[PDB]
Parts: sequence; structure tokens; C-alpha cells
Amino acid sequence: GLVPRGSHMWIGVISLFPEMFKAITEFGVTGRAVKHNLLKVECWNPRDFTFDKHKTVDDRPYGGGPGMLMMVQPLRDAIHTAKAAAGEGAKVIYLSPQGRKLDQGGVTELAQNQKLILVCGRYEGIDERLIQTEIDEEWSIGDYVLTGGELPAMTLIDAVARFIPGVLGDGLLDCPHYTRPEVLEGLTVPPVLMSGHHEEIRKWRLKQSLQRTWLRRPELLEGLALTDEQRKLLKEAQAEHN
Amino acid sequence: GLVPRGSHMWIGVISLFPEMFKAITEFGVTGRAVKHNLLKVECWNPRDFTFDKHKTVDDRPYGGGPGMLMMVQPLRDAIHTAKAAAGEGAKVIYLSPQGRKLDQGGVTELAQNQKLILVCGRYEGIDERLIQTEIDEEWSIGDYVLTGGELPAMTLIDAVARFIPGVLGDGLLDCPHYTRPEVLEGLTVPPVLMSGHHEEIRKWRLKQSLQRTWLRRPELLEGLALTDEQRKLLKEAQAEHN
Ligand SMILES: Cc1cccc(C(=O)NCC2(NC(=O)c3cccc4nocc34)CCCC2)c1
Ligand SMILES: Cc1cccc(C(=O)NCC2(NC(=O)c3cccc4nocc34)CCCC2)c1
Repeated sequence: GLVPRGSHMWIGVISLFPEMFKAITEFGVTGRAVKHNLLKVECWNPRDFTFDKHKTVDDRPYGGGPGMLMMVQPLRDAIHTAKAAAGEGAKVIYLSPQGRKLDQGGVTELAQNQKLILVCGRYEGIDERLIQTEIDEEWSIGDYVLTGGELPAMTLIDAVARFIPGVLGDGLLDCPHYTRPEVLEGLTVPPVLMSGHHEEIRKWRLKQSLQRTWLRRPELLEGLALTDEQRKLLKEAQAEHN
Repeated sequence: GLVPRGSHMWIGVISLFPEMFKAITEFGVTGRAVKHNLLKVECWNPRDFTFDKHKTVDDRPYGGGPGMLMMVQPLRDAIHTAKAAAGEGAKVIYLSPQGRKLDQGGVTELAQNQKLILVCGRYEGIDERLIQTEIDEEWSIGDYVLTGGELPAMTLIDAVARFIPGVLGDGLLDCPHYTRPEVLEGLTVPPVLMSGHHEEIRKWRLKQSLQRTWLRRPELLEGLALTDEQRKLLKEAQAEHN
């Protein structure tokens, strides 16, 4: 083993649909991280924490209306069981539309936790008091309406898994990518990429990355003090663009 | 049948990992939309469009480096097959970090398409010229780094599926939710929700929704001309908060 013990990442998941998480535990990079014991994902289903005959996991809101909520007791007890399995040091995160917006900076923070517990909401969500009593942080992957927190949870897992030691193995938008063939339906590859001049290629790729970031996500540049070369190349691209 | 024919939604998916999409075709609302033939998700794997013995689906970039790309030919041919199955009127979308930021307004646009083709990238992504020749629009679910476009694609599907006629059955942040019990670890439900005065409950919920939106996602209010009642309640919440 090249990777030290205690650097593996453990992620507890609370969800009404545990089998959804096969999408990340059995495929791609995260699937290989699980297979090589670098990442462990353990799911608990609130349905297993009910006591009525029909395993009711939703409840009606105080004040009335069609907006169903997750039943507090089965959800709370699932979280407590996850906390027990995790031991001390587990951060409990609720995937939530009203959470702090997830960005790469936020991902970097969350990835510093060896133990995470992710709570996935269904219906209209969870009781507000559970957030105060059980939840440490709320996070959102975007401003749009979904039907569950499972997909955002898997997104979070996918993003933090890249930080696990032993996996593979800088946040700015990528330069345009080119692979075979040399001419695709009449469209040619930029000659510099065919040139074999790797110092020229390096400068070109960096410049194209800065320009594209500037044009499509200028906000990403607002939290960075760019290097002298990057500032020089960006200024060139800005002048050439206009 | 209560739902008219031709209102069902068809979504073609291009992905190296088709089985991941069981997460949305077999569970929750989207799973029920598929089971009731309101939503159809059809996947094509670029691996089935290779011709070498080992079904190679990645390629090396012009200019060198460790950044692998999707091989153009198998990906392109999968897209063409999806286009053929869809017929005319299918919009091809590439799930991309450099795409237009997905929000609920953007979701509403995409949901106006009866036919969608979603292209999921792996590795460092796809050839730039394929975007020009095959892709209609690029979309991003957020500014953070992932390992694949499948999860964003499933997020998009989940969000647009809510617009399908026959499914269930306003974008602002929700008011705090409360369900049983009345007192949770000492924390009580706001008395108005217990009161049975539904006109008071209506005003309270609306006010709490506006205040929370104002405090956590003030940008969501910037594209709306609020109603007289909403402006009145928001002004009250703002004054009370400060
Ligand atoms: C803008 C807005 C306002 C009001 C409701 C909703 C909404 O989508 N409510 C539905 C639920 N949404 C999410 O969990 C959810 C959704 C989106 C991104 C996310 N990132 O993490 C969890 C996320 C709430 C619990 C069950 C599903 C969205
Ligand atoms: C900010 C930034 C800069 C540079 C690279 C990346 C990055 O994550 N590159 C890796 C890939 N990311 C996505 O596809 C992807 C990622 C995130 C949201 C998305 N919404 O749709 C598709 C999405 C590109 C193709 C294969 C995976 C991200």
C-alpha cells in the first residue's frame, strides 16, 4: 500500500432511495475509489426506522396544504444511527435549496472532512427544527427546482472524491480541446497544437483558458491574484477580442 | 387517458455509463413518470460505436499531456444515431462546465422541448469542433469540478420532468417547514401554524418565504416584479429583521 491508513474517506448517506447511489459506487472514478477502498459510502433508509405497518416516511405540515414533508422520527433516527456508525468528527450536511451555494472553494472545504453524513430530502423537505438539532451545514448545488436531494448528494460526493489521496492517482475554465482527426468536417486543429512546439502550446492553452474564463465565467477570476504570465496573456486576449 | 398524446417527453442520452441512469428511471417522481409512459429515457453508449477490438472510447489531445479526451468517432456516431431515433425537432445539449448556468428560468426554457438529446462528457471532455458541428446548447449545473456529465444530466432531467403534463399530477425559497411533533427537543412550532387561522397562515408563509429569499438568495428577487402583498410583507420582514 502506497496510501497511508486513515486517509480514506467515509461518507454516510441518509436517503429514502439508497439504490440510487449505485450510480456513483459502481461506475467511473468514484466506482474505482470504492472498489479500491479509498472511498466508503454507507446508506441508511428512513423506511427502516419506522414502526407502523406501512412504513410511513412522510407527514403533513402544521398549517395544512398539499406540501408533504419527511416524517421527523424515521429521518431523525436514521441520522442518529449514522452518527453512531461514524463516531466523533462527522459533519452532518443537509442537501438543501436554501443552503450555501456549492462552488469549488466550498468543495475544497468539505473535502477536508474524513467523515461526512449527507441527508437527502424528499417531498417539500424536512422539519426546520431538525436543521437546528441535527444539521451542521446546508449546501446547494444550484438555483433550480428538483424532486430530491439524492442527485445533489451524489454530485457533492463526486466532487469531493477527487480530493481523496490515492485517487488520480485549477478550477478555471478549460481551454478548447482538440483530438483526432486533424480535420473534422472541414474544421482544422489550431496549427500550434500540431506544431510540436510545447512551450508555444503551453502559452496558448493558458491564454485560451483565461480568455474563456473571462468571457463565460468572469466571476471565477474575482477571487484570484493571477500570476504575471497569466495577467500578461489575459491582457493580450482581451485586446485581441475587442 | 386524461393526458393528450404527443405531450410525453422523450430524452435521448449519450453516455459511457448508461446504467447510471437507472437512478432516475427507476426511483421517485421520474421513475413513476417513466413507468406511466409520461417520460421516456433512451441511452446510447459510445462503446457500442467503436470498431477496434478493445472498444477504445478515449483519445489523446493534440499538443500532448495527461488530459485524455473522448474519442470523436464513437461519440459522434452515437449522437447521429440518437438524432435519427429522435427525428426532427430534437435539441442537442452538451452538459458542460463552460455552458450557460442552469437556473429555473433556464429549466423552463429546456422543458419546452418535447425532444432532448443529452451528451455526457467523461475525462477532460469532448473535441471543440464537435460542439460546433453537433451541439446546439451548452449547459452547466454549477461552478465546481466533476468527473462526468451524467450526474448533471440526471439533474437536468429531474428538473424538466416536473414540467411534463401528467406529472404531479414558484422558484422562491420555501418558508420554514414544520410537522409533528408540536415540541421537538424543546423547540416549538410557531403558534400561527397551530392556530387554524388559515388566512393568517397564508400571510405568514408568504412573508417567511420572501424574507428567507431576501436573506439567502437576494438575486432571485432581482428578476421579479413582486405583487403588492408581497412587497408589503417583504418590507415588514426587512424592517423587523433590522
Ligand atoms: C430553488 C428552490 C426553491 C424552493 C424549492 C426548491 C426545491 O427544489 N425543493 C425540492 C427539494 N430540492 C432539493 O433538495 C434541491 C433542489 C435544488 C438544488 C439542491 N441542492 O441540494 C438539494 C437541492 C427540497 C427537498 C426535497 C427536494 C428549489
Ligand atoms: C469549473 C470547471 C473547470 C474546468 C473543468 C471542470 C470539470 O469539472 N471538468 C470535468 C467534466 N465536468 C463536467 O462535465 C461538469 C462539471 C461541473 C458541472 C457540470 N454541469 O454539466 C457538466 C458539468 C468535463 C467533461 C467531463 C467531466 C470544471
